[PDB]
Amino acid sequence: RYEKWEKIKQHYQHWSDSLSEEGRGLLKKLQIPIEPKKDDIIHSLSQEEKELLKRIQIDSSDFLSTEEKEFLKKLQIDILSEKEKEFLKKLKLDIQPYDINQRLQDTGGLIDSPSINLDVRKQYKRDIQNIDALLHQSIGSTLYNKIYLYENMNINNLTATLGADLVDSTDNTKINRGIFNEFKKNFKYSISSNYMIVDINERPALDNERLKWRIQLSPDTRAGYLENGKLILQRNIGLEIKDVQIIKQSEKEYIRIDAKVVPKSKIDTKIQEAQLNINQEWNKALGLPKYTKLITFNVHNRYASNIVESAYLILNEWKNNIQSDLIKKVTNYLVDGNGRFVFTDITLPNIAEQYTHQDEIYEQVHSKGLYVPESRSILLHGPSKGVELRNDSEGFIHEFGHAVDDYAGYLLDKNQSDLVTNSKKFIDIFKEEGSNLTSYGRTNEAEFFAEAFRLMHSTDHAERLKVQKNAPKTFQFINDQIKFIINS
Ligand SMILES: Cc1cc(S(=O)(=O)N(Cc2cccc(CN)c2)[C@H](C)C(=O)NO)ccc1F
Ligand SMILES: [Zn+2]
Repeated sequence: RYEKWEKIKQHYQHWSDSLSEEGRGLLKKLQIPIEPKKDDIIHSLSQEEKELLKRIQIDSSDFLSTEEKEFLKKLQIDILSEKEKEFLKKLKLDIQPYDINQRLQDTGGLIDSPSINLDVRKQYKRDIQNIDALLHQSIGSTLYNKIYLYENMNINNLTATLGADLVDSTDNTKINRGIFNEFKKNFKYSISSNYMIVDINERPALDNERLKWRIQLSPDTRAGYLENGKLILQRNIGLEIKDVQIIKQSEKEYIRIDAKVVPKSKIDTKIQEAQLNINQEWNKALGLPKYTKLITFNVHNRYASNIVESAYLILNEWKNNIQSDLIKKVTNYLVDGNGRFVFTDITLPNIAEQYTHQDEIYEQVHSKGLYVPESRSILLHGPSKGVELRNDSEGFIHEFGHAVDDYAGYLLDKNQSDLVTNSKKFIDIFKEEGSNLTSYGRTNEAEFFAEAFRLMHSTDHAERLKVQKNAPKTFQFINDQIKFIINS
C-alpha cells in the first residue's frame, strides 16, 4: 500500500525539493480555489443595490446554480423583475472563485476565449503557463507500467442527464443496470483539458462519487508529486477507455473505469475524422454541397467520445420528428449565413459562434442549448441537464424552434429581418396563451414559441395534443409559419 507511494515520492523527491515557495503556492492555489469573501461582496454594493438584493427571491432564478444561489443567501442575511435579473447577470461575474482547473475545463484549454475579464484572463494564463513549466518530469519508463493511479468522480461531471438515474432509486447501494449500459456504450475515449489530481492509492468514495477511475500512465506523461500520496498530471492528455465494469466495494456498487493515457493528438484525430463522417453523411441527407461544414465537434473534456456519438442520435431524432422539407429549408438558411450545429463539452460562452457577437460578458449565456441568430448557429452542451428536458434530442428541437422563428420572420421581410415572434400577431397570441404550456414557456415570446415548437414535435403525442388543446392559437400560428416556410 505504502511502498508504491514511497517509490513515487522518491522519483519526484528532487523535483519536490527544488520547488520555490512561489511554485508551491501555485500548486496549492490549483488544488484549493480562492473563494470570494462574502464580506467584500457587500461592501462593493450601493444602498439601493443592497436593498434590491435582500428583497430578491434568491432561489427562484434561472442563472444561479446551487453554488451561487447558496452563496448569495449567505450574505442576503449578512446585509423576478427585469431589473433584478440585469442586476444578477452583473453580480454573477463578481462571485466566481479563482479556479484554475475550472477555467481550463470550461474553455477546454482555449484560455484566450473572451469569457472573463481580460485582467483575470491573463492571471489564469500566467498561472497555467507557470504550472505547465513546473510539470516537466515524466513518470518514466520503469514506473509507468508498475503503478495505477486513481480518481473518484461524480457521474454528473460527465452526463447530468444519465446521472439523474444512475443510482437505483429503490436501492441506493445498486447501479441501475440499464442506465449503466448507455453510459458505457459509446464511452471509448476521454480528454483531460485541465490538470488531473490523482491518488496513488485508491480512496474510498465520498459523497456522490460513484465513478472510480483506475488509470495507467504512459512513460512520457509528465506529473508532479503532491503531499499525502497524490500526483498532479500535466494538462492536455488523452485517455483511452479500456474497460467499464460494475464493481462492489464495501457492499455498495461503483463503476470502475479503466483508462490508458495516450497522446491527445490521437484522440483529436478520431474526433476530426468523426466530424468529417457526420458532415458527409448529413450533407447528403440534406442535399448540401459535399464539402459543407455544418456540424462542429468542439470537444475537449472527459466524456469526449459520447459528445461525438450522441450528435448522431440527436440529429436522427431531429430528422425523425420534423418534416423533411422544413428541415431542409431552415438548414439551408442557416448554411446561407455560415451557420453551425455545435456539439460541445465546453461552456457555451467559450464558443465563438456565441462570443463573437456577445462582447459584454454579463450577456453571455451558458446552458444546455442555444440559438444565436447573428451567426445562425445551434449550440448544444453535452454534459449539462436542461430543466424540464428529458434528453438532448428534445433540447436540440427547441433550439431549432428558435431557428424556425428566425427564418419565418426573414421571409416576412427579407430586407430588414426580425423574428416572427416579434410581430404583433404573435405578441398578442403570447399574452393570451403564454402561460398555458411549460413554466419556462412564460418567459417571453421567443421561448414560448420554441417550447410550443418542441412540444409539437415530441415523440409523446399526448404532449403534442396538449398544445393543440391548451394553446390552439399558438399551435395554429406555428403550423402556418411551417407551411409558409415549406412553400417559399
Ligand atoms: C426547456 C429548455 C431549456 C434549455 S436551457 O438550455 O436550459 N435554457 C434555458 C435555461 C433554463 C434554466 C436555467 C438556465 C441557465 N442554467 C437556462 C436556454 C437559455 C434556452 O432557452 N436556450 O434556447 C434549452 C432547451 C430547452 F428546450
Ligand atoms: Zn430558448
